[PDB]
Amino acid sequence: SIAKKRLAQERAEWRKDHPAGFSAKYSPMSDGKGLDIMKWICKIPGKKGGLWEGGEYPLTMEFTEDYPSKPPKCKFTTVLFHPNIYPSGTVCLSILNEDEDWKPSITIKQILLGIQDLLDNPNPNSPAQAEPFLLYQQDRDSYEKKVKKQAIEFRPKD
Ligand code: NA
Repeated sequence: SIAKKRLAQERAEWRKDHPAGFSAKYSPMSDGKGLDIMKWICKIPGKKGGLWEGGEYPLTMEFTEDYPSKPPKCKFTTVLFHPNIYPSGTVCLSILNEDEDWKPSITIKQILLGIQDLLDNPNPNSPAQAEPFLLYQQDRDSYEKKVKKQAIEFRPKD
């Protein structure tokens, strides 16, 4: 399997060197036996200095056997109040779109860093979630207030 060979390489390279505060692991098999290389459970820290700082945002990455020709579906497991996150949790981002900027050479680290950056830099051309898209425009101060509040709720649980 080209997909599983690449995923094992991505995981090995991730364990050797990855950005602090991030996590990217195989998710547990539903039957309890072993790990699912095709579905990763990840965590993204809010970037320092931005509205999401202090929060830890869990996300899944789902791969198919067409990986790396096909990008993973990346989904926050709790939907974030952000214009480019679908109500499903799916991240709307051009490097995650096969027909836009996805390339087989894109790494897991590049995906997670790209999503972290997206959090701080909403894209007005790709609205995916009505309420944060509208609030961002109606009153950015109020948008900031809501995001900061959510960031506190996503601080790692004590
Ligand atoms: Na949710």
